[PDB]
Amino acid sequence: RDSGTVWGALGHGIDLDIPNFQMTDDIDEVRWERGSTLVAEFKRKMKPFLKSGAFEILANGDLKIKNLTRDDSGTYNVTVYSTNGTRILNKALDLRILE
Ligand SMILES: [Ca+2]
Repeated sequence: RDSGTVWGALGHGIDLDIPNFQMTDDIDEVRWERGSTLVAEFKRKMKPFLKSGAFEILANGDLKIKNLTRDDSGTYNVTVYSTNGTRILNKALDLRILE
């Protein structure tokens, strides 16, 4: 029920902040999924998945957008997993991009 909302502008930056989360050693897999597509998935076993240069996984397991766009407007979902491969934190935020 407590997802979250954010306001941004197309063509401008924006960082998707995960509520109550800390990308520390305890965190092994941080996936940034949106709808039926991937945006940025970081796995302790290196070899992550960056949708494109338009994104950058911050040091705190955050999402750094280069230039907002239509496809960027919507609800984002983060699934944080531990080193043991278990579910840690599952969040959902609302990223509204003003055109
Ligand atoms: Ca952040």
